[PDB]
Amino acid sequence: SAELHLESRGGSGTQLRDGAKVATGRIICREAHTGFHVWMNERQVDGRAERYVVQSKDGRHELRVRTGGDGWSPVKGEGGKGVSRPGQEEQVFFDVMADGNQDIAPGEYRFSVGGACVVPQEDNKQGFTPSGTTGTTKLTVT
Repeated sequence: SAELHLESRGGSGTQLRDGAKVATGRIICREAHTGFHVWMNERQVDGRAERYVVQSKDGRHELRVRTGGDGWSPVKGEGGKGVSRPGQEEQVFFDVMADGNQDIAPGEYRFSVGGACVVPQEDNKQGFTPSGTTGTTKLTVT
């Protein structure tokens, strides 16, 4: 069972404060593990999976974000990004703190979530589900 749904209470171009988030989705689990695994799908900076600067949709601006590193834990997540915080938890809605500080250049940004919650590892016996949820979240700036 999984349910990754983002929600941007604020559109965009409203002058992003150095941190002020935007999209706070939520992950849901129910299996043996110690972490929630989520992503943004917006490539990656340096190579972490936690706090990582995302780009827009018209390739001309970046929209900083914070989430997989509030207090989460860096986990081996396909596609560079992907970190987990306590997961065994039934569900944790993670907020994405836009590390702005001034104003986020006009245009549109697209952010795709995907908090699987489960992390496959070298185990004796167990099924197979290496896909994890998927979600969108675009910031319309004008």
